[PDB]
Amino acid sequence: GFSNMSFEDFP
Amino acid sequence: HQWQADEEAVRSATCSFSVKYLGCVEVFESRGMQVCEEALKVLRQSRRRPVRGLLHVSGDGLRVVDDETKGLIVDQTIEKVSFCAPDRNHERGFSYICRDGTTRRWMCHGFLACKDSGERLSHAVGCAFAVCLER
Repeated sequence: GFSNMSFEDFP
Repeated sequence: HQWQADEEAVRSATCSFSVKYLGCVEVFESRGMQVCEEALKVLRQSRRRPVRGLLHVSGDGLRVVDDETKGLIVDQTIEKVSFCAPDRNHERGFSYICRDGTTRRWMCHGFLACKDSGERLSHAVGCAFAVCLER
């Protein structure tokens, strides 16, 4: 149960 | 041993192993980790045929180089996809979601570990992002 955090935050 | 090689693996461009990229399916959420536990099943139904490649969890995006064609199939990125998410069936299946911005809708891709261990790829990716935001 994980997920990336360095995302660019898409619209 | 394993972690002694996975530590610098993600830093390089290959921290995973053989995978089974089934393809890509459409979803309706893209706001949970359980959304992947369902998509993985959809691709297991039909249409989207699985592929035997080599997942390389790189700190600058994943890359699946086919081990029978070496033509590559997943040239996406970790910071490009919404967020990773495992499963609760046997920890032998993972998937990532990718909403609009390239698909004009919610599309989640699914795959499975051809190693069957839930550590050669799972924990590996869980450390990729931690290094992706090192700077």
